[PDB]
Amino acid sequence: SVNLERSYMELIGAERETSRRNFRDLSLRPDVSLVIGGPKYSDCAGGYCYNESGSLLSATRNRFIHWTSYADTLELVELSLDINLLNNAVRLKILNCSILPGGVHICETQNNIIVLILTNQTVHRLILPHPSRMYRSEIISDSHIQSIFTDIGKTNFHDPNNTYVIPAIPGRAPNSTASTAWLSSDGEALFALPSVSGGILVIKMPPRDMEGLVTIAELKQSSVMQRLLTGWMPSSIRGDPGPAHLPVSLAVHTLDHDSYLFALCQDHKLRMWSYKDQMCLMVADMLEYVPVSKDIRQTAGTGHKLRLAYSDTLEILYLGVYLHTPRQGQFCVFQLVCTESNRYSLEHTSSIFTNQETLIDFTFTLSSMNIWALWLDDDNQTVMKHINFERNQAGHWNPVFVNPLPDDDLAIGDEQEPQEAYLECLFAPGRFTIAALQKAIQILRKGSGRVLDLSWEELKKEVTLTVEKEIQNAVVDYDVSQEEFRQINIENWCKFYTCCLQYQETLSRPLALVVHPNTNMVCLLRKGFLSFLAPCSSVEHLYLVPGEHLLTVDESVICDDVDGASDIVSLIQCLHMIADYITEDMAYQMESACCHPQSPERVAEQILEDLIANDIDNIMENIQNKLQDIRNPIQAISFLLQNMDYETNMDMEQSQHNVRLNLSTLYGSVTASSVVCQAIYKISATRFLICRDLLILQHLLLRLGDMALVGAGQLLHSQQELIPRAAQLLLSYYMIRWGSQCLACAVPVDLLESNLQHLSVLELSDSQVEKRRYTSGIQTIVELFFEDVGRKHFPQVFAHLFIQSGSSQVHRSLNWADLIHRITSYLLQLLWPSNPNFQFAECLMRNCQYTQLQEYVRLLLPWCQVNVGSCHFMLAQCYLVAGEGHKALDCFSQAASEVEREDFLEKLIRVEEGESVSPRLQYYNRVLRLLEDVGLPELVIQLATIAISEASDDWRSQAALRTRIFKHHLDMGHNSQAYDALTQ
Amino acid sequence: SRVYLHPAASETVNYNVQLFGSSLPVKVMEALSNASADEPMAACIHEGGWAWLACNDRLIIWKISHSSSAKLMVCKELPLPLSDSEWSADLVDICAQTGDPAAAQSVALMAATPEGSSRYWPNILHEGTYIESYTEFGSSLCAFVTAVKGNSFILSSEKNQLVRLTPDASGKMNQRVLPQGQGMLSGIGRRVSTLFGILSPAVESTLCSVLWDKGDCFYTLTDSSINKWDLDDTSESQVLNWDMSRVLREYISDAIWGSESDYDDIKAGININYLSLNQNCDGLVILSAAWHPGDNPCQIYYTLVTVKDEGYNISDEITVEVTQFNPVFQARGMQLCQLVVPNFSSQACY
Amino acid sequence: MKQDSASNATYTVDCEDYVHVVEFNPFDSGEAGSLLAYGGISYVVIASCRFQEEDSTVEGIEFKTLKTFHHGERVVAIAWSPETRCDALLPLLRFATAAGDKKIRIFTSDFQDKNEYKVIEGHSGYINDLVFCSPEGTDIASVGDDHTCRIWDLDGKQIAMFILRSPGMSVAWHPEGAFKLMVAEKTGTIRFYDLTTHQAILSLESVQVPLMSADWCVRNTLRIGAVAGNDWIIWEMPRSSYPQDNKPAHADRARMFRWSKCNENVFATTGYPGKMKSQIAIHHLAHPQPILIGTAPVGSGLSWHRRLPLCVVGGYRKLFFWLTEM
Amino acid sequence: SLYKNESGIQEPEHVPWTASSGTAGIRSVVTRQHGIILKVYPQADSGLRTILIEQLAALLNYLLDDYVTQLKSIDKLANEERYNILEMEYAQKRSELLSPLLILGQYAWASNLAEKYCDFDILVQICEMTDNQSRLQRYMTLFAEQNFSDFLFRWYLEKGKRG
Amino acid sequence: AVVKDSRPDQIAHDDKTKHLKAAFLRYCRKDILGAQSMVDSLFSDSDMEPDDELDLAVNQISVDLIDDYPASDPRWAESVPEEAAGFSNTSLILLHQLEDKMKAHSFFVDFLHQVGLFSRLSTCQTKGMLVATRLLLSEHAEKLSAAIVLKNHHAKLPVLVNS
Repeated sequence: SVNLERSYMELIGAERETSRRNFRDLSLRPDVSLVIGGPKYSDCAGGYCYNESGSLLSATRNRFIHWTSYADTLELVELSLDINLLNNAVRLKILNCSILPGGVHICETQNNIIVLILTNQTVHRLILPHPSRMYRSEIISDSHIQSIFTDIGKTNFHDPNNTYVIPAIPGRAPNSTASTAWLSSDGEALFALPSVSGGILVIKMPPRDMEGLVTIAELKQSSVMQRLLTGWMPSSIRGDPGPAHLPVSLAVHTLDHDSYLFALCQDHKLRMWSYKDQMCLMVADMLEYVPVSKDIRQTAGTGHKLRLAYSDTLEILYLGVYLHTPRQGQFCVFQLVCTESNRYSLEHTSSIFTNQETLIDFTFTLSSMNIWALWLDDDNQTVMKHINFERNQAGHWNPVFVNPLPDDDLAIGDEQEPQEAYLECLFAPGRFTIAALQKAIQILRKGSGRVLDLSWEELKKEVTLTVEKEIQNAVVDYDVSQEEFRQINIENWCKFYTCCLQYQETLSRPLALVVHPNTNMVCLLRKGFLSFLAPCSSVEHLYLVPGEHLLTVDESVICDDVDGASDIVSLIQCLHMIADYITEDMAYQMESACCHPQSPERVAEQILEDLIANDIDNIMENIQNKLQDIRNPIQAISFLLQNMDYETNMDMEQSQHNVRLNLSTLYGSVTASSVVCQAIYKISATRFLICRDLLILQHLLLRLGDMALVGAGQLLHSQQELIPRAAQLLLSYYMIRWGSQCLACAVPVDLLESNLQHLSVLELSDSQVEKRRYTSGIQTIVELFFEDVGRKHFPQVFAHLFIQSGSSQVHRSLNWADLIHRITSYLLQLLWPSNPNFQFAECLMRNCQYTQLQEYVRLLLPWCQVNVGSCHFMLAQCYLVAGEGHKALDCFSQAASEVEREDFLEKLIRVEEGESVSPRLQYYNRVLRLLEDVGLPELVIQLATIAISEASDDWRSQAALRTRIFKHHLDMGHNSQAYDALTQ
Repeated sequence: SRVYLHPAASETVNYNVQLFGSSLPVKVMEALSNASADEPMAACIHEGGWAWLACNDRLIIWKISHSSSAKLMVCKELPLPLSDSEWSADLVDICAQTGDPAAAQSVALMAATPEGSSRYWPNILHEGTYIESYTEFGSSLCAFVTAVKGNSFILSSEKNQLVRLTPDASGKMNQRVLPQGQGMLSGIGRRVSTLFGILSPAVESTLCSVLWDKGDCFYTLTDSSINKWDLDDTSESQVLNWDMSRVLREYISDAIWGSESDYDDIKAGININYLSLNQNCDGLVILSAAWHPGDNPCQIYYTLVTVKDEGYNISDEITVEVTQFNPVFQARGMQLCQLVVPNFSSQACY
Repeated sequence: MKQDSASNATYTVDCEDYVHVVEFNPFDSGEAGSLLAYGGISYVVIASCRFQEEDSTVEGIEFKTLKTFHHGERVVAIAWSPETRCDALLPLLRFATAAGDKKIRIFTSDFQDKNEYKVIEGHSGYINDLVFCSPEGTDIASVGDDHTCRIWDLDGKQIAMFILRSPGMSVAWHPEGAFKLMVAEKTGTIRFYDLTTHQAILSLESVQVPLMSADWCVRNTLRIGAVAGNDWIIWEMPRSSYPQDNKPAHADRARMFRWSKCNENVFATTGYPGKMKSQIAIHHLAHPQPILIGTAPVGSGLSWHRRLPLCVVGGYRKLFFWLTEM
Repeated sequence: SLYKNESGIQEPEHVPWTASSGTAGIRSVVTRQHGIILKVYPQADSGLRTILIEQLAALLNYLLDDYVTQLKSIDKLANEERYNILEMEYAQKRSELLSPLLILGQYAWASNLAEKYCDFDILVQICEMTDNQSRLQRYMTLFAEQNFSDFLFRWYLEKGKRG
Repeated sequence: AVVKDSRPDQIAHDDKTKHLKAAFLRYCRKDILGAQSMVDSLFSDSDMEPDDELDLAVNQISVDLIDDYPASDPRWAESVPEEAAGFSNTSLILLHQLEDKMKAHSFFVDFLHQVGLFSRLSTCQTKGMLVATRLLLSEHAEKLSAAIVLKNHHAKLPVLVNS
């Protein structure tokens, strides 16, 4: 049973540049050191989401803070999604004690933010300025803004009453990782730690009003009176506890004026202590709800976890406990309920089972009852899942597909070319990093120097340079042999790939998790990076979710009808069977056949014939049996095409500038751009294989027969009509995936301005100067197109989305689940082949990338039917800029021959067509002035003689053309040609 | 048609150097840039398909496996424990029993600090579950950590105190002190000889090398004798205890300086130290270094003592061969020139 | 006040229309003189060019046109066979021509009495380049905007297809004869196939965007150079792709880049008028500055002579022959 | 010296307009003005030609002074390659501007204009292509500290003046 | 009291620029005490830090000065709805306004040099790129001088300059 929960996907963010924000360093020198003799406390992470997020004029807007601690260093970074915060990275260095995992709490007050951090033997209370106290106004249309951190004046760590030292009595046992901190109802700061004898040590500091003296309390099994009464007798439950009652996990709950401390020890005894009474109250046994096993006592030393969440909608506190067991972990949920004597009690809710993987992190958002969990298993497939506790007793756990790990085998040596595959895999985004590439550059260039902070073009440049330098250093042969060359290449590129993969895994080493309960988004803290979690589409989730989870997922969320849902499930199962039958060599052959100028239907039928000839596992028989069991696939195909088809004809809604309507400040940040680009890349990479498998299955069904199913009257024609559309969509998505996986250049803005000025001097159509920003890290053609189009079209996209859903004003809670879908739909509408807008060719011309333009043209030609005249005109412009005069003239002629049947040419009025005469003559005069501003008197004379055939209604224009031909003949010194032109 | 080769090894054609389908992470490069190999940084390999390096106060591990076109390896930044007199990778060992490129199914960690507290990790990729055990060392200093079958660990202190740690199905760690040799001419050796407790009149020299043989044998080379143990799953038996404190000494002396007349006065000075121990098709090979402080300059002569080993107990034959390798001696702080052997049935020694 | 003077007037020839493609002979094979085949708007003039350096009976510069063809569109690429003939009872012409009609015509004229051609299947967009990939003059290699190097025999049938990941921008055949074919992909990678085994025997891996042209030494398959944006970079293959010779060529965009057929360490680059006039720059290996630099009207089509260090440039109705150093 | 700071925070990437130093700007305007004025010299007398030559020399001297001021104002901080490209294109624009004066003549005026900047090859060639040895002698005596001998030897060897 | 410790861009930088402009106007109108009080309330002179907020504020002040006119000037008589595109002494009024703008820019530069914020002045963000404050001030001064020369030329030849 499930309500409304789908699988998620991970996207790499952390902006896009290679130069991260500077870290303001602060070293704290206490006096006491940590105590060893137990579990480790290093390598931890935490986060904090602002509750006042959203809207615009309030306090925060999609902002949060996170921190990562290792041994003695602690990096605290404040990150925003809609904007980029400058100077928001602090680096605390505590050479004495070490920060405990989960001992950093953050509270808010209508004056400041109080950060309470605990260690092994020290406590610190830091005061940070509040965003609302530091003013709040976002009226000026700006992209970057400053954060709350500025210099040494914003941070403070003085006041001995605030940095109190833990006394030796009773101290703190090092055999546990427990530490909590909170603020009492009276304002006092209370820090609770596990005691050595088994009790609880409470350090109490006065509120922010007055600064008195720090007090120490020892919460034991009973009060001081009972302790003094039972002092002359051995008592472990009503006096002084023993080492077996050492709390491992701590939680707190305040009420009116008192506080209840829930301590989970290693003996599986969740004890409850009072703050004001200073005694133990209810001692419940947690082994009654979980299976009793002897393997839990060894894991309860540090593996047991406990978290709290106080929902104010009903004023109820939920405690989520996790018991670790090498056979299988256990989850438990306990709700707090009050009675009639100021004594809260825990009641069980659900007992969710867990695998033997080590729970790295777990949270539970009570705004929608979503329990998210993150575990580390045997292999590197770090599991990220989410499920509800008020639905099922076991839970199917909806997964979160992490970033695509780098592939294994690419090309075996002495058989194929491995260097091309290695370079393609290295350039494929979402599995490698610019830092990894730079470190590989430096390790292949040797020396003790550091090579960092470089553009993507120079990065790949130096990559190739040092790779071939190592190749030369390795080779000393005199006769070049194919086997030796391939061996050297595969060894060098394998070393490069393995170094990059090792650093990728080291960076992807998980630490914790961050969930936002306002705008609904999840953040994962890796090694110095922050990835985001996004919900996938319905078809993508179905294709990425196997049958084991599809059987548990209900049919109410897949489709509106049970029959349609079952048909979609069977279709997805057949696609998965085709996918697992297709190997790596088959995928490479399919990619080669799709790249080769052939027909998509012919390639699909050839692949189908090959699969039929190689079928010896009855997988095609099972696929045919599933197709026969399917009742009606027509509505399923219709739904799949409706959840994909997006197109808007004409160009009556384009906007190349930011409309000043208090909307350009929404999104537009580097983090949001990187997240959107990664999401688009993942969507394209999945949809390519999805459409390939769909076309293969459609061809298989057509070859089997469309007359042996229920309702065959509208099945034979439907497939015949949808096969060309399916092939067109597959080709379009393959081109989109190629453009997303391709690269670009990272030249400065000065080069772009110089190229634009040169094109304006040469007078080229569709050469607008658009100002934007380049990133110091990776820069691809898709990223450039996005940052150049969407950054200016957002004032229109956001204005349309505000009326489509949510609130019309700018203070609307941005629903990311619908925002990503709207962005994908708009991108599909803009990149659809049925729509014009040839902005990619103009963006390539303004960058002077003839190779990239040719690579785009050779792939757009198979699926091109509109704007052929504009494409030929852009090709002529590119050839004229390059040097191919023959190709330029041929493309100019073929574009002038077809000028009254193109959407872009018909939309571009009063510039190249119409104006004052016929559109043909207007285009002829435009090309004439283009050639005149470019040069070449012979080409100018040729274009003038061509335009003369149409210049019949303007004797003045004809005479001007004659005079131009005359002066161009006189320039080079052809007196005979000049006289011949003058005599006419 | 020769394969890939090394720039410095361009003239070598008999033995070809090839990448093992895996490299090293960038944390190793960063640690080397912070403090190059000229400082005592210790690197170790594990035939299960892994390698690690300890430097300054941090440990870095990485998987390696032969691949025709690369694969997938895991890299972790394991922080070294505190209160350590010296940093070395000989204190952390894994028990990988796989040969697949994804060799990460049965891998564990055992960190031992020079004190008496051991940290057991069920896996390198399971951060959050650690077992803190207390060995029989009150304040002694550890030295080596070996991995034996059954996922068991063997800790050795500076005085060669074999402590076997065995993990249970629940997560507990069982400790067992091995008998510190029985000998054949000294006193009682069957009793336990544990530091910070009682003593026993037996051999207790400093451990020099350890070799875990795949034929259910474990060889330990000190500075006076060689001890061969058999460790199954939960049972240990000292099968061999060959005293070689004087016989091999005079053998190496006669092999090196076997032409002088004042041998009785020359022998009293040379301090032969058996540094390496390996197993090959010929049996057991002990590499030792000898030098005379009274003869300038101090020339380090290397001697290989080979004994016939039939998979268990070694024979009575002894072949001592003196070998040199260039007059120069490169050192990362101490004179290091280690001998390695791949398989236990190959005659190739590097 | 600096001054950078440069001209282009060594051997001037006034043609008829704008010249944009010029070729010569890659390797020597007897013959009797040099052939000139410049393409214009619609006329192809095959002539026997003999300068005053080799022939003593012709003063200045002259040329005898032996063939005049009228094509449909404009000439795009011309490939000459490495084993051509010019004497022994009437010359024997064997070359190939590709234009904007997406077709390739193999012109074989025996005793200047016949003129046959086979309809060879072109590429997708426009034919980028084509050469004669045969030590005797038979098979032809053509690359275009379809990343599919096509090897076709003289009979007119499909012989070999070599797929790539990027459209081929420059194809060339070894004039000395080593069964090697230089093929450059617009992605910076330059692969080399072997006709004896039909497999890749070498492949350059140096991603560079954008790119204009590339060429290798006719006497050594090790030094390979390319041109990009405003500079030229020569490296050693399969040694190092590091810019062993990285020098700026022109102030504007480039056009082509060729090597000397007679020399070994001499190459040439031609630019395009982007703000003034084009630049023709002759460079020598291991030199921070070019050994020759001249200002031309417009640089289109670059080739080299196989006997004497002679280069040809073609602007609007003008052909400039230059004599460089040995 | 009143508005900007000498040797301070100067970004070589951005160049101020109006009084610039490089491509575009008023350089194309000056080039077009010189090209238009060039159509007056063939239809003028000796006095008018001398007056026009003096006016063009004064204009070129003012332009050179403005270029020197802009070069001394634009400093370097962390864009060495950018500053090198800027100075290269600035020298190229100088060479492109130096054309109508060399086409007309007045070698003495051209030398007096070019002596304001740090140049040697142009002076050597303008003293070698003419029959005025006193100009070369005074240039040598003025720039003897900059090794005014290698360029002369190179120009004598290349132009066939081995005698 | 007066607010202090602002941040670049937004209403904080807007109010900081407005306060600095008010202090400059007071210094021009001879209110030394008020100007010093405003300077001390904004940014103390003993704080030596390259403030990007201060750089952006100075750039915006220079932009407003070159795009408008300071207080206490005869330009108010023309700003009052009386003229549209021409009047009587329009040329003289425009020349006086340009001279007053140049004098105000010089006075602001002198005040910055006196308070010592010119050393903290580094660079900012203009047109999506990094341009130095000194280069921006030099470009503004060059544009003001060119506009003054254009007005002086229009005072004699009106048709061409107007076109």
